[PDB]
Amino acid sequence: AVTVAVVFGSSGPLQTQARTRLTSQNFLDLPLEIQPLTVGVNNTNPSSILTQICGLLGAARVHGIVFEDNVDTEAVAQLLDFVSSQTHVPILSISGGSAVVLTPKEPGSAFLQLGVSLEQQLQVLFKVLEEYDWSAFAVITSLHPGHALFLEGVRAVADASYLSWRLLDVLTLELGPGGPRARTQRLLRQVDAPVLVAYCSREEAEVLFAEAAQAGLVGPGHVWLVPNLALGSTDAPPAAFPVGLISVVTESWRLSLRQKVRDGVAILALGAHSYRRQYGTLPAPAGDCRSHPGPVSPAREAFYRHLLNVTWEGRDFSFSPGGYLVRPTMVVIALNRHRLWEMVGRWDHGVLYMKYPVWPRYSTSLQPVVDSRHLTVATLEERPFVIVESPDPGTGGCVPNTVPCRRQSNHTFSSGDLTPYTKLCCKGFCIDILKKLAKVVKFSYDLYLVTNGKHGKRVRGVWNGMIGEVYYKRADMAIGSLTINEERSEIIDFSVPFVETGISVMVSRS
Amino acid sequence: RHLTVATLEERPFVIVESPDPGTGGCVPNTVPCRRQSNHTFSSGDLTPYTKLCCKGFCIDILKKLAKVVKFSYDLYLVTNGKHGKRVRGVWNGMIGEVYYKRADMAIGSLTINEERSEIIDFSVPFVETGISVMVSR
Amino acid sequence: KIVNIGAVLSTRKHEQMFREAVNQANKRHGSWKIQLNATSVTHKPNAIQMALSVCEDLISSQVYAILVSHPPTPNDHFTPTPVSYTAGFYRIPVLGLTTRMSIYSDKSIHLSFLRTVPPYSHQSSVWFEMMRVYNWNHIILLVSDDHEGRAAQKRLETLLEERESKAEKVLQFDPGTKNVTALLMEARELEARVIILSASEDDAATVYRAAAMLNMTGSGYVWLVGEREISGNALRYAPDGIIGLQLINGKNESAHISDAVGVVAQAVHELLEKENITDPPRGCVGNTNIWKTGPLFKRVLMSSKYADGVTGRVEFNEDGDRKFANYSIMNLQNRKLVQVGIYNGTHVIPNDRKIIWPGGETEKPRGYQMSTRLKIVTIHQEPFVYVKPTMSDGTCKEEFTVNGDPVKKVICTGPNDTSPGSPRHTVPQCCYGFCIDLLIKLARTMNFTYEVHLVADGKFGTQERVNNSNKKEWNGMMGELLSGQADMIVAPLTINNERAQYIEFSKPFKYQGLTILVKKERITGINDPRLRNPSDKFIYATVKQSSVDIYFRRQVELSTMYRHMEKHNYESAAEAIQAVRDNKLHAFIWDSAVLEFEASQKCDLVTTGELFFRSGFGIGMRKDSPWKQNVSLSILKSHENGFMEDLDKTWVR
Ligand SMILES: *[C@@H]1O[C@H](CO)[C@@H](O[C@@H]2O[C@H](CO)[C@@H](O[C@H]3O[C@H](CO)[C@@H](O)[C@H](O)[C@@H]3O)[C@H](O)[C@H]2NC(C)=O)[C@H](O)[C@H]1NC(C)=O
Ligand SMILES: *[C@@H]1O[C@H](CO)[C@@H](O[C@@H]2O[C@H](CO)[C@@H](O[C@H]3O[C@H](CO)[C@@H](O)[C@H](O)[C@@H]3O)[C@H](O)[C@H]2NC(C)=O)[C@H](O)[C@H]1NC(C)=O
Ligand SMILES: COC(=O)c1ccc([C@@H]2C(C(C)=O)=C(O)C(=O)N2CCc2c(C)[nH]c3ccccc23)cc1
Ligand SMILES: *[C@@H]1O[C@H](CO)[C@@H](O[C@@H]2O[C@H](CO)[C@@H](O)[C@H](O)[C@H]2NC(C)=O)[C@H](O)[C@H]1NC(C)=O
Ligand SMILES: *[C@@H]1O[C@H](CO)[C@@H](O[C@@H]2O[C@H](CO)[C@@H](O)[C@H](O)[C@H]2NC(C)=O)[C@H](O)[C@H]1NC(C)=O
Ligand SMILES: *[C@@H]1O[C@H](CO)[C@@H](O[C@@H]2O[C@H](CO)[C@@H](O)[C@H](O)[C@H]2NC(C)=O)[C@H](O)[C@H]1NC(C)=O
Ligand SMILES: *[C@@H]1O[C@H](CO)[C@@H](O[C@@H]2O[C@H](CO)[C@@H](O)[C@H](O)[C@H]2NC(C)=O)[C@H](O)[C@H]1NC(C)=O
Ligand SMILES: *[C@@H]1O[C@H](CO)[C@@H](O[C@@H]2O[C@H](CO)[C@@H](O)[C@H](O)[C@H]2NC(C)=O)[C@H](O)[C@H]1NC(C)=O
Ligand SMILES: *[C@@H]1O[C@H](CO)[C@@H](O)[C@H](O)[C@H]1NC(C)=O
Ligand SMILES: *[C@@H]1O[C@H](CO)[C@@H](O)[C@H](O)[C@H]1NC(C)=O
Ligand SMILES: *[C@@H]1O[C@H](CO)[C@@H](O)[C@H](O)[C@H]1NC(C)=O
Ligand SMILES: *[C@@H]1O[C@H](CO)[C@@H](O)[C@H](O)[C@H]1NC(C)=O
Ligand SMILES: *[C@@H]1O[C@H](CO)[C@@H](O)[C@H](O)[C@H]1NC(C)=O
Ligand SMILES: *[C@@H]1O[C@H](CO)[C@@H](O)[C@H](O)[C@H]1NC(C)=O
Ligand SMILES: *[C@@H]1O[C@H](CO)[C@@H](O)[C@H](O)[C@H]1NC(C)=O
Ligand SMILES: N[C@@H](CCC(=O)O)C(=O)O
Repeated sequence: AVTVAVVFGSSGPLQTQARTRLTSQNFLDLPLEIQPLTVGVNNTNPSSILTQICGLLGAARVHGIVFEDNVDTEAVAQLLDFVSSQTHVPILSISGGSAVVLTPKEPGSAFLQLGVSLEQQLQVLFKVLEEYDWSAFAVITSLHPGHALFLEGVRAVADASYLSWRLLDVLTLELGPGGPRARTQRLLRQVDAPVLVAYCSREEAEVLFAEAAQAGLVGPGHVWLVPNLALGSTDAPPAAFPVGLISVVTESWRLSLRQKVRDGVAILALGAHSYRRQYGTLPAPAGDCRSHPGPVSPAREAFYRHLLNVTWEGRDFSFSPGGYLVRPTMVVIALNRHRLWEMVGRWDHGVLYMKYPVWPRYSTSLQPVVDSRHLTVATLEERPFVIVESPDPGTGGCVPNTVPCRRQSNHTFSSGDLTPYTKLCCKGFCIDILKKLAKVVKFSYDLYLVTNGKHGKRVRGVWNGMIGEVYYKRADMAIGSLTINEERSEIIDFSVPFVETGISVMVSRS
Repeated sequence: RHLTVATLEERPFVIVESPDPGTGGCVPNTVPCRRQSNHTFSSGDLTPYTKLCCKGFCIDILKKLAKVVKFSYDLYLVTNGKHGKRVRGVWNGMIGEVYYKRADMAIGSLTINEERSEIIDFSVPFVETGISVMVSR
Repeated sequence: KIVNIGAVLSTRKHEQMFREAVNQANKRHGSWKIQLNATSVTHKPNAIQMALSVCEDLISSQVYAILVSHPPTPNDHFTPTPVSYTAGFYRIPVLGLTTRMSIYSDKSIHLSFLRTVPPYSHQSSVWFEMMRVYNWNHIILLVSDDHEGRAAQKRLETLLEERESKAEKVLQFDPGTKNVTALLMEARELEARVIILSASEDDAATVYRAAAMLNMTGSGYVWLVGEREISGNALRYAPDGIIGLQLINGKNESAHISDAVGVVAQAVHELLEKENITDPPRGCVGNTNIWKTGPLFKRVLMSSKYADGVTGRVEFNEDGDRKFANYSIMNLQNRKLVQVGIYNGTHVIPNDRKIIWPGGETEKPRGYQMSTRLKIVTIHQEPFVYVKPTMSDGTCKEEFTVNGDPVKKVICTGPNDTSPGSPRHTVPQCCYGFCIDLLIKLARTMNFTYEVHLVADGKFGTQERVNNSNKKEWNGMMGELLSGQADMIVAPLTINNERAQYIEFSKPFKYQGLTILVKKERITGINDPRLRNPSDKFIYATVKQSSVDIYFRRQVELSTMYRHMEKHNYESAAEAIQAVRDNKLHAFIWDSAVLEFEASQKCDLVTTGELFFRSGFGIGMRKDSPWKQNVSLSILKSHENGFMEDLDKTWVR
């Protein structure tokens, strides 16, 4: 019967405090039924935290501590780490604020944050970029403490990856209350990139997004990816956040506070169970705020070791030597049209699972129209000019210098009943021309093949093929072996001919 | 990041021209260069240094190197010797300029051999060459 | 407007010096109605009670900044941390006066922390300066595994990257562990003679005694250390002649107190001239918000040049560490720490006395000990390195040239035949040819003996990423040379950009290019329409993991040809040549010299097209090899007089 104490600080509604004392007889499922303790600090300041923890440790002999706090609190993690270093009690930080990973911990501490490192978030985000084939991106960082770690992480992840990443520019902006608003607008006016990866806190994120909207950096053709630091209180996002903003969180993001507390207490109880089963005795409780022993006892070091690797209800809570989570199930979320954070992708066992075959861009910032530098390009397969092939068996994706083209649904047989597309690799003369254009004119594109008709033909008044795709606004432009004639030019606008052609007759000489 | 480069005219590799007085400057693909002279032929302030324009194979190599390694440079020809020769223990030419710290580096029709490589550092040979005999038939 | 400052000091008399300094600052900077007040408390043993007293005594008042000193009793980072947390919650700047740990320079943990004395990591920078003064390039880095050692290693490596150099190797030993001799053994096997140590005093003593037992303190070795390793128990066991360094003031509490009060006073005056300064929280309890001015106060404090200090100019870098400090270089001569220089922030100037190096030498010792035994890896290439079985008695068959001169041969150790039929032992065989004669001349000229062996897997070398790997690694000869199995590559190794980043190349001993070999002359190089339009009818490939593979992989225009070649690449040059003669392979793309020799000697085959990748063969060595210059000079001399022409006539006509 281990004793586990739960500390609070999210405040909120007051009647929920009764729930806190109702936590006594509900852990009956876990082995070795736990003795819970409920204390809530309702101000969360260094003096209050120290006093509450001291009184806790001196009153009853507790085994572990579960701490939850508000999202926006910065320096609470350091205080908990210091307390664990002095009193040698294994703490567990759940919820937010104090679950932001504090990578260098005190040598004797047992903080054990229930969060994910910045490098792991960067790996998941770069996996998303690889999945959607976004090779060119620009990094925007604030002066927030830790931006150097962010830059080191993005460079490390980009270098240790297959695709030839094109980091267009890195600028260290300056956000904050009021501040020097100039020279950030000027810099945000020279950011030419289709994909932007930003690093900032919540308030700095709001300032940055207001500045970017003022600078025309939101809407279709711009994709923003941020780690969890920029988000705060996922339940209600600000009005400045653009739709389609992509972030990566842990699977417990949607869980309630009660479920998080249950998971943390379960981690402590399972660690105690494993330690008792392997040693034959319950772990010794923690000390006090009094004189600290100094050298770490072997019992405390062994209990910590058994507390690291714990699996519970399928999902594992293996903890790094640095105190954060290793190999957790990660959830890629994005802001939809309704301004709600919704799940888009999953990351289990190093394999991405995205729900969208092509990334939707339904932002409504088309007031300048020119802002949408993204194009939807239709095409077909003609052997010399457009060649399609199956993706590379090894790493999926596509072979170098080969644009990824998604065949237009399976509409050949799926009559508007199935969403997903089919990935293929497209190359050839027309595709090389399109790549050159992308670089010259500086636009982004979505290549997809045509399943209704081949090139274009008026069939009882309606057009099919690439001409039909362009005419009925399903595609911004169509490239391929599309001959210019008068009939087609009356309904669409052709470009300068880049390949001479005509009608020719072929015969067998033999 | 500013390198001082020494050179001299050799014809297939370094070609010097006078800029057109009508246009003032000189045509693109031709880097501005100067003579190796101080304020004694100036006779005041009429022309303190001869403003010429250099082009050729080695100048194209230098421009590519500047755009890749990302350095700035000027360019000045050599008037004391041509290529390098240890005269009574004193070096003249490009080897003399580089050895005596007057120029950061020297480019042109500069052959790599042991006597020069002892004194200064050489890059990788970017064009092969050697002793050859020419006869008329 | 009264401004209150706080301090945590040790002797309670340092509090009196603090009050005197604040009075001097309040008089020098016009008092008017600014009234810089000063309050102070003493350090407490229990850290939690120390933090609580920081809340109750200093944070309770309207403190603008807190100064923190270090008690005389050594406790390392334990003592200044609590303050840095409590003041860091509210973004109240805290200035450490004597703390040296590098953990306090990490602004993500200790948010509002500044210091008037640089951390131990900065001792790397002065070390770097010495490496420029005495031209030391090959160094060994012996850092402890604690965070301070990692910071020192990272700082030194970052400094070296700008110079674009590298440490020979880094040896991280666990703090407080005995018998690190095994690690030292590795340092003994390396060619570098310079050791740079970064560890605590007890670890320094352990390392010193272990190195003394292993004769690492003798002549030719150079030891570079910091102040932690030349004080206390470390100084007693320190070997004679080591070079350490000490900060000038360092432990002068009073000078740092005065300087910190001066900088704080200047910053406070500047801040009150800036308006919108709000007010400190006035109490930890109740207040749960940060001080709004805090970040602005810290920004003003960092951008300050107080050029009137007792300890010299007081300026801070991007993370609050004191920039441009003064160090004194100390040499252990006859068990006395004599001062033999001063590092004035940018240079080290020798002033008095004579440096006594660890072996008692009076002259600067070089940082390397180039060996005489050279392990040389080589490959089997037909005109350059013929490999033949040796006779039953274990010696090479005597053989004379067609001209009538003896053929020099060497005893190599190679893997007998391909892997399956091999008995998996390095059998001795006989190696001879162009490269072997070049190596013999080179060894005679440069005065070194050698032992020759063949490459284990018979590949020239390339970078490949095996699945589920954290990084790519070179294979073949390149991997053998980088890993340390070989000291020098004497083989037709092509010089290209990919290999040159990791490997030093000599001046080319043979200029050649790439060409195509065909049976019985109907291909116009790599511009031929059939080459750019692959089909099952026409098959062409090269040797796996060679320079040609690297060349074809790096070209986007040649990508389709690269795929077609990769689908049918061969294992070795001889196998591909035999396949071409056996009508199994249509075109073989390889080196100009080897292919031309094969076509000339074997007949029945012809080379087609012009050379499309002109390069040369060079002797490969490890980066920054001391004798790279000597090898290059010897090769240039051999080219100049007659030796390369003689070799060309003899071996590949
Ligand atoms: C820390 O450094 C301080 C200054 O660098 C130093 O204070 C100095 O103390 C010396 C004596 O130790 C004073 O010199 C006194 O005696 C000499 C010799 O007769 C006289 O010429 C002086 O007038 C004076 O009476 C200095 O005046 C004094 N300087 C200052 C500015 O304080 C501390 O002693 C050092 N603390 C250490 C080393 O622990
Ligand atoms: C590359 O070749 C260089 C020239 O042959 C050679 O420099 C020579 O090095 C030797 C040392 O082995 C010098 O000999 C002097 O030093 C030794 C030991 O200190 C003394 O015993 C001798 O009496 C003599 O004073 C030569 O003077 C020196 N030659 C020149 C011209 O400086 C390099 O060592 C070679 N590089 C290698 C081997 O890596
Ligand atoms: C989500 O979009 C992307 O990931 C992406 C990637 C590469 C490119 C093209 C390109 C090819 C082959 O398409 C290049 O080789 C290349 O260098 N590009 C950059 C064009 C571009 C610039 C310089 N700035 C931009 C600003 C907005 C949109 C595009 C650009 C365009 C878009
Ligand atoms: C969680 O990790 C601990 C620590 O390694 C494991 O405890 C070990 O258990 C094995 C028996 O299976 C013992 O031989 C080791 O001595 C134990 N280690 C220590 C440090 O005591 C524990 O088994 C792990 N839990 C699970 C479920 O695998
Ligand atoms: C000026 O500083 C002095 C300290 O020298 C402050 O006096 C202290 O006040 C606190 C709280 O009132 C007491 O606990 C201390 O005992 C006092 N110290 C001494 C030596 O008397 C004083 O409060 C400060 N004044 C202002 C306006 O901040
Ligand atoms: C510390 O390490 C050294 C080096 O590994 C140990 O010395 C070796 O010990 C092994 C026994 O395991 C024996 O082969 C010899 O006594 C030593 N061999 C060599 C090559 O040095 C030493 O035993 C370790 N422990 C100490 C010194 O207490
Ligand atoms: C390191 O020490 C030297 C003295 O050896 C300092 O140089 C003097 O500094 C004082 C202080 O301002 C000046 O008044 C002198 O004019 C300086 N003398 C010389 C010759 O420069 C030096 O300032 C110290 N380092 C730092 C960073 O202050
Ligand atoms: C070639 O190398 C050998 C051994 O490596 C040299 O022989 C000895 O080298 C040591 C090294 O200093 C000298 O102290 C000895 O005096 C040498 N032996 C003799 C008998 O002189 C040899 O001198 C080297 N040859 C050179 C440098 O020309
Ligand atoms: C809530 O905060 C107030 C401070 O206004 C404090 O007096 C009270 O004790 C706190 N409640 C609990 C349960 O600690
Ligand atoms: C098209 O794809 C869908 C999705 O896999 C599949 O169910 C359907 O059978 C396919 N139709 C074909 C191949 O005709
Ligand atoms: C200037 O150049 C002349 C050559 O015309 C030379 O004789 C003289 O020494 C030079 N004077 C300098 C470099 O001061
Ligand atoms: C160290 O030198 C001494 C000096 O005689 C020697 O006895 C000892 O064997 C040496 N240690 C080695 C070679 O490991
Ligand atoms: C100072 O504060 C006032 C009120 O808080 C504000 O109106 C004013 O703009 C501020 N001055 C600045 C930010 O320079
Ligand atoms: C080397 O391999 C050959 C096979 O061709 C074999 O005949 C010979 O005995 C081997 N040499 C050994 C095993 O020493
Ligand atoms: C990954 O590498 C291992 C190493 O042997 C191999 O067994 C496995 O099949 C590889 N997985 C692939 C190629 O998908
Ligand atoms: N470039 C040559 C000059 C002309 C020649 O010798 O061919 C040299 O190094 O001196």
